[PDB]
Amino acid sequence: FQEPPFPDLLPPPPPPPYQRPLTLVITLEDFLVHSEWSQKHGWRTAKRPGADYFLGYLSQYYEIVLFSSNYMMYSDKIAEKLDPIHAFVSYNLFKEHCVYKDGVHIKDLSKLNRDLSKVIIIDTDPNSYKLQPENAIPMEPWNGEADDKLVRLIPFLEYLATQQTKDVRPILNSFEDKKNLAEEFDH
Ligand SMILES: [Mg+2]
Repeated sequence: FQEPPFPDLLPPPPPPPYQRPLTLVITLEDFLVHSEWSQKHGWRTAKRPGADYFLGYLSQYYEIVLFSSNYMMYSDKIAEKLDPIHAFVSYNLFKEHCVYKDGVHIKDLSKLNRDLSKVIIIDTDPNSYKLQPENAIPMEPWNGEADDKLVRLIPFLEYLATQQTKDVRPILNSFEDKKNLAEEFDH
């Protein structure tokens, strides 16, 4: 284990040519997986349609940080079905790494030791990015039904990485509602 200082959560990015143009921070529950209890089956957990492709494909443009909103043991339990694909994640973070202020657990992007102009967070609770909403792409919580909402995020995210932009924050502010970002991306 080689890791961060003072008291930044991530070690420094590798130098070019290995550095990715951008850092993508994503949450775990109600985004990649969904867990539920029924009488017929146990506690079962499901992986979203396209999760494997999503992580594998975007890893070529992004340093992918899986920042769970859950404590680590619970996170590990419901993330089990992500095992064969999990190696494409660069770093793992958990609720233990959030900051507590105003009765809210916040993923404070400034503690990531990353240039904030080069960082995107996708999450299902706006409080998780309460300190840096200008970096955020909101998603409504996944309830377990098959969809392709995940994969449809890719063309815009792929666009950002292959377009030399020196800041990602003014571009997200150029949408007048980020909840329809994927299709608003259609001219
Ligand atoms: Mg799948």
